Amino acid sequence: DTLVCTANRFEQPRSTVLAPTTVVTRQDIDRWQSTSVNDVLRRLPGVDITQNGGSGQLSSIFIRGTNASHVLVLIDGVRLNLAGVSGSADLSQFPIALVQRVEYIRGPRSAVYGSDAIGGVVNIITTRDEPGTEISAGWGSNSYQNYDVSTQQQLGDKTRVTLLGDYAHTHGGFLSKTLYGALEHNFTDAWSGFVRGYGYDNRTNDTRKLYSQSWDAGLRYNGELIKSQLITSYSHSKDYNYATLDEMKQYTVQWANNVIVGHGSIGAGVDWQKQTTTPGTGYVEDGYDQRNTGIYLTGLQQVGDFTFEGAARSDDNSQFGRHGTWQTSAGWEFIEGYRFIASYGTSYKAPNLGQLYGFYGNPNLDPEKSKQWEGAFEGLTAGVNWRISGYRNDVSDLIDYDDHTLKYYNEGKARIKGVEATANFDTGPLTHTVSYDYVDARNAITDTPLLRRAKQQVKYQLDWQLYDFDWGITYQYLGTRYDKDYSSYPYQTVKMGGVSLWDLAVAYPVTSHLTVRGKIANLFDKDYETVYGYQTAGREYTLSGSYTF
Ligand SMILES: CCCCCCCCOCCOCCOCCOCCO
Ligand SMILES: CCCCCCCCOCCOCCOCCOCCO
Ligand SMILES: CCCCCCCCOCCOCCOCCOCCO
Ligand SMILES: CCCCCCCCOCCOCCOCCOCCO
Ligand SMILES: CCCCCCCCOCCOCCOCCOCCO
Ligand SMILES: CCCCCCCCOCCOCCOCCOCCO
Ligand SMILES: CCCCCCCCOCCOCCOCCOCCO
Ligand SMILES: *SCC1=CC(C)(C)N(O)C1(C)C
Ligand SMILES: [Mg+2]
Ligand SMILES: [Mg+2]
Ligand SMILES: [Mg+2]
Ligand SMILES: [Mg+2]
Repeated sequence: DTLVCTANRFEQPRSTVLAPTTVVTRQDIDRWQSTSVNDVLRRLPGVDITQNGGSGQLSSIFIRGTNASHVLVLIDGVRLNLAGVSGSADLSQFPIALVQRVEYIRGPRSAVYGSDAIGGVVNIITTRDEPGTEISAGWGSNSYQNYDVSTQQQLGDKTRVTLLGDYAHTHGGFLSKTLYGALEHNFTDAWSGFVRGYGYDNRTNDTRKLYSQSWDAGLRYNGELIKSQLITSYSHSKDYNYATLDEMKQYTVQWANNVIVGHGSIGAGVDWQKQTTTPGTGYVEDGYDQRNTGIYLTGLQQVGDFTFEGAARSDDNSQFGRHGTWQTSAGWEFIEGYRFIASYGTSYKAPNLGQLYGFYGNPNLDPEKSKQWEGAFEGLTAGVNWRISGYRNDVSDLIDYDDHTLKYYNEGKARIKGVEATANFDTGPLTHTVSYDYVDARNAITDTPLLRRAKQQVKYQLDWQLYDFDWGITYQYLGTRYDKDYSSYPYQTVKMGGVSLWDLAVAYPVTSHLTVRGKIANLFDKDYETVYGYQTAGREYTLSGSYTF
């Protein structure tokens, strides 16, 4: 419903963000009965998730054809820690119980957040405003079991505590336990503070043990015209496979300001980040200490039928030095309800620890660089909200291994051309939400398709209510995809064919406190893989409930 904060770090109406923008709320996730973050994300425009099996296995996110490491995943506005040792976001381990909102903005945004924000940004928000206590649970195929307790209460005027415990367990598997607490205090009606803690202990079967904890603390000012935020953040994760141990601590501090001016806004902040890893983390001998500080400017202005939006950033990285990025967007509502939008942006990706200092390291690498153009038409027609975008993304200085000298070097190039189309509309009691993605992602030097990516995807959601039963059908076509066959050397490129997949979900309020839900995932039990060799789930049944007071 209308607001985002992820585009410039502060609240604005979505109609005011010129980049394509998806919002997923807790209500959606409960209806969809998602038992992981991937299942939430896989439903959205330009998202191509591949996974080495069912839930908990290593996964990669390809937003609009870009590399796994070319999406910025934020947790409550701060770069996901799990992402820091390898330089590529993998959310298979992150607990769905913590996801209260997802804001997903496509197109570049390094001009606000710095490194990784190339294909787009996915911000997972863990805060809810929803007082009262809840107990939920579920049971499903592969002996899935879930138990969950949460409460949000007032501790008098001005203060609130939120607490959550979640236990999720499956067999052949993947066990996950999660604890979250938060305190929110309002000093005046304009001034706020918060302290927020959470941690999860996961186990995945070769046997993996991931633990992570995050602590965030901040001050906010929310005036009639001025807005300010000061947030400090600390993450500690530890990742065992067995005796290999990857450990990282990530510290972040960021001060941002924004003022309403005219019909629009101007903003600015400063951003600092430190990452220390343990000796032997990322198959690198020594422990490292990496630092980054960035300063940026945002702006938004509406003049008559035109909207202009922009951001500009400079980052100083302890390893590669200085890199600047920028982006600008103009939109023209040429007739009421219809709008052309043109965007241009630059973005980048920092080298990772392995590329820099691993056995094959090159300590002098520069960032990977993206330039993107996009053009869109959006409209409201006869009750249909729609949008169609075409984009071009030239990526250069890709960090590639050279076999001859056994070192990483900047040299590869990629060209992505894509089309995004979306629509939502109702027909009597039925709500339809539909998207189509075309992605022609290639190596620009050799002109061959990049690997692991569906060239086409079609995604359709159908929701309705009949007798207090709330039903959701979800359909997805996963198009043809090229991959390597690793069972035989030299590794040949294989073609994986298109697949249709259907899910069926329902919910019923037994009483005003008690809702029961059931789901059949992959209803037609289709055999398929998103990584060659790795078998996905098959038809699965889940059954759950929630008791509120
Ligand atoms: C390739 C050319 C690069 C040129 C960069 C120019 C930067 C823009 O300068 C003009 C800024 O003017 C608009 C300011 O926006 C702030 C919004 O508030 C203004 C209220 O109407
Ligand atoms: C006082 C300037 C505040 C905004 C600067 C951030 C945007 C930097 O890139 C913009 C350069 O491209 C041309 C911009 O012209 C249109 C105005 O940009 C929208 C901000 O109102
Ligand atoms: C606040 C808005 C900032 C927008 C600025 C974007 C415009 C960038 O234009 C200059 C790009 O840099 C050119 C570098 O110089 C040419 C490279 O060749 C020199 C050899 O070292
Ligand atoms: C108030 C913060 C505004 C600072 C952000 C501006 C950075 C935008 O950089 C755009 C990239 O421009 C390319 C050229 O940058 C190279 C630096 O040149 C320095 C000496 O020429
Ligand atoms: C790719 C962008 C193309 C957008 C095409 C839209 C062109 C004009 O849109 C329709 C103009 O409005 C007519 C709407 O239908 C008649 C309703 O008239 C008002 C009701 O009294
Ligand atoms: C203005 C909205 C974009 C329209 C997209 C669909 C129309 C296709 O028209 C011709 C396509 O030309 C072939 C190239 O297709 C992929 C290009 O994607 C856009 C990047 O340049
Ligand atoms: C879609 C092209 C014509 C103008 C926009 C119509 C509204 C689109 O919304 C529905 C999107 O549904 C998927 C349609 O897929 C066909 C369009 O693909 C463009 C291929 O170049
Ligand atoms: S979208 C920015 C955002 C994330 C969260 C920390 C939940 N917030 O307080 C803001 C609005 C800074
Ligand atoms: Mg077990
Ligand atoms: Mg058991
Ligand atoms: Mg250099
Ligand atoms: Mg009652």
